[PDB]
Amino acid sequence: RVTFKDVGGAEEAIEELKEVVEFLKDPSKFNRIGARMPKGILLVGPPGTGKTLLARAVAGEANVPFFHISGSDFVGAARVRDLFAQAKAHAPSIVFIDEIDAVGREQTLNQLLVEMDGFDSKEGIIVMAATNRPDILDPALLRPGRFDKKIVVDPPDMLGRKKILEIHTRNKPLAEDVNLEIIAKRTPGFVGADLENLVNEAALLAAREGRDKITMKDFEEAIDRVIAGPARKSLLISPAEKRIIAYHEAGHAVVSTVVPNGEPVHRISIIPRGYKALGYTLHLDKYLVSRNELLDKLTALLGGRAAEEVVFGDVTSGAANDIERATEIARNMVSQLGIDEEVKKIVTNSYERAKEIIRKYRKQLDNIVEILLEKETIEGDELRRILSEEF
Amino acid sequence: RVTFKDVGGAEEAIEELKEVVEFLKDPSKFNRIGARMPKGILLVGPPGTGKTLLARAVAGEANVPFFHISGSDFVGAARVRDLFAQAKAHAPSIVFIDEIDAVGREQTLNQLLVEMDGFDSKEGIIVMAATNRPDILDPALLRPGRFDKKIVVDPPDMLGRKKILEIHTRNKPLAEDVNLEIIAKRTPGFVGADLENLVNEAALLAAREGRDKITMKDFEEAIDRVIAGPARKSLLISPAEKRIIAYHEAGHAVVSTVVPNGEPVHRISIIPRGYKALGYTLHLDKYLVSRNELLDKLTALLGGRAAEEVVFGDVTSGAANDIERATEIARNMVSQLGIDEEVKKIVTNSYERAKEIIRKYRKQLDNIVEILLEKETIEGDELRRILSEEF
Ligand SMILES: Nc1ncnc2c1ncn2[C@@H]1O[C@H](COP(=O)(O)OP(=O)(O)OP(=O)(O)O)[C@@H](O)[C@H]1O
Ligand SMILES: Nc1ncnc2c1ncn2[C@@H]1O[C@H](COP(=O)(O)OP(=O)(O)OP(=O)(O)O)[C@@H](O)[C@H]1O
Ligand SMILES: [Mg+2]
Ligand SMILES: [Mg+2]
Ligand SMILES: [Zn+2]
Ligand SMILES: [Zn+2]
Repeated sequence: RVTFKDVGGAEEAIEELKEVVEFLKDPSKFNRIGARMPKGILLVGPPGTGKTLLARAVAGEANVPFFHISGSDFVGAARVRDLFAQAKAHAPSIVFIDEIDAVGREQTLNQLLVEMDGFDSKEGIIVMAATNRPDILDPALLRPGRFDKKIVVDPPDMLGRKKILEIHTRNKPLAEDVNLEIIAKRTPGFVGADLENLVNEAALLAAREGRDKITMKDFEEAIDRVIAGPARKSLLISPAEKRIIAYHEAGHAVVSTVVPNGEPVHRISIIPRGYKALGYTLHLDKYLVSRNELLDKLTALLGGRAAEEVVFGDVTSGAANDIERATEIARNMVSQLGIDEEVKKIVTNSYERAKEIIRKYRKQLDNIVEILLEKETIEGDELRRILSEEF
Repeated sequence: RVTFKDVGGAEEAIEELKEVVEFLKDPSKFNRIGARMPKGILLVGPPGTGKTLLARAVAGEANVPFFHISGSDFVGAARVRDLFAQAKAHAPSIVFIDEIDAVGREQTLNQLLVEMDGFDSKEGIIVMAATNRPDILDPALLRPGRFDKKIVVDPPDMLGRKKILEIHTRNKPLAEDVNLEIIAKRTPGFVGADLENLVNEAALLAAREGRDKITMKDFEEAIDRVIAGPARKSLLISPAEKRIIAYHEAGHAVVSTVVPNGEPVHRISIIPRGYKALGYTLHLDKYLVSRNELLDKLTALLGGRAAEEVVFGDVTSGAANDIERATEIARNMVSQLGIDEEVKKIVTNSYERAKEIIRKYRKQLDNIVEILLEKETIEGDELRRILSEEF
């Protein structure tokens, strides 16, 4: 049995799931005013971030049964039928499906659609699923009444990684020289699954020497063992890669602050945070189409690529995604504001515009990167103040 | 079962459909004087405006059966045959087809044309269809005797949005501080489908806290949830976009009032209202062709584009449609009143003429925009009076 005390660095996701817990505890409070709940919820994120652990914590916060099946184990139609029959016999319950993209061969899919339409939501039943490849799902699953809510689960930041280390060392004897805050600063790019395996390695080092406490030297030796060798499990960002990433993020923020139509900036970080930054489209944005605001949007979208070329003469895979999105926007502009030759010149002009801004404001770019390399994240209150002294 | 009491902001469309209700209740009153009814009717409008709901309200006002099929589900010929056979067995009835542009692959289309020609209109049978892409329909469907009547369904205005909110809150308990008139003023650009989803969101906020009434704070928090995030459904016009739109509409009205041949102005609004304003040609205008009236028509058609350039130095997608229509008119002028070099200079001269009027009457332009930004619409009685004090 697990609850929300076993989860670290997922504050925003836990905030959206509070409504589901209230519904499962007493459905009648929703029915008496006509509030209608969704039938399916989708969790999307990279592997090892704790999507299976979040679903089990919902069923623990409310004492309800938990029926589950894995989509990688696929007689298939008969198994789906049995799963939904059990959930109906116990009114408030949860149905969970893992690796849904594997199963959604055509007889099994049809049975699931039939089962989704054939149960009553007012009884207190809800279905959950998880995946890390949301863009290959069948469009029939996402139609209204089947799977209409989505929640994003992100990799942790420095304060999130420290919380996960504390959760998994509360039953282990530690020496007095252990500083979990220093250990967190040395593992950017780790996820919760990597951090849980690191604690086991440090305990094996102590046990093999007969000691009864884990020291600070054990933790530092375990980091090197999990990132190299014939048996490696984890990747981390090196100091050289950290510098190139910092310049890419600061290039976006500098260009936005200079163009008149640019949007406000609220956060800069080394770890990706949104669904766009994670590479998802989610099968998905202004009422009015104007020439001046579309050109300022193109210039700011190329700010990361322009800082890489003026400082390093290189190009990364993130900058290649940016150049692809820009071409799509320019193509739609030509067909609405008044062919391939025209699209190519629009993108070229915006790229030249961004490089002049980077050159003219090179001093402010350097100052921001230095702060980022030591803090790893700048938030709204501090970011707003910092941007004032510069510029 | 639904009737005309479940529909808001569609007064003009409901006025045209009253004839259809009388015909279905007693066909003999039309036959005894030789009045001949159309065989098909077409509803055209943006998605979510309630075209499917209007058809079901016609079949409820008169107690007649309602046979329907969706064109996005396309054996096809056999299904069309069955649908029309059922309708004949019950004399006064309705046949409805949704997403007709999807189905109108060639065997299905031929069967529909055969069925349209093979039923007797005097029995009390009529066919209805709906679409939001009227300009890609096959020309064979629109010939006389098949689909010869069209009705336009528009997005709602401020008073229309207030009526839809009242329809969907008549079974819900509301607090005493709720003011549906203030909520309507804060959602320009919403349609009836967006407004129905907003009421469900405000009820979920109240239920998750255990309360038994919906307060004014719930409604204001629901607006922010539906316009942003990984799960967004609606778009609204922002205060910055509102100002640019107001100047475009007032530029047309000012130029018309000054040129001697300009047409009278009856209405100005922020929401589009006609079929021309919605971007439809409808496969469709004076008996006499004169030089002076054609030049005054060109100058007034460029008044919206001229106000954008003199006040903001920008250009929108609506102004690009205007410049395209102007070129077509000038091209036809050259071939009738006495080549590409000639057309280009005619359009350039008219554009220069309109900019001088905007500069010379800048004071009256500003006064009209201020009233529009607070009322959102000026009608004939008030508009006529207002235009008198100015000028
Ligand atoms: N935030 C977290 N706090 C604590 N443990 C975590 C967290 N995230 C992941 N873990 C650990 O990750 C291990 C496995 O990850 P889990 O299966 O829960 O995630 P997942 O995203 O569903 O992964 P996968 O795609 O591999 O199935 C669990 O044992 C749990 O200990
Ligand atoms: N004027 C209105 N009054 C009340 N409800 C409305 C109105 N217009 C739309 N709706 C709501 O819109 C919802 C769906 O829209 P509907 O299918 O009737 O319109 P449509 O134009 O045919 O849409 P679509 O293109 O999506 O099929 C209905 O549940 C109805 O509640
Ligand atoms: Mg797992
Ligand atoms: Mg519909
Ligand atoms: Zn980038
Ligand atoms: Zn115009």
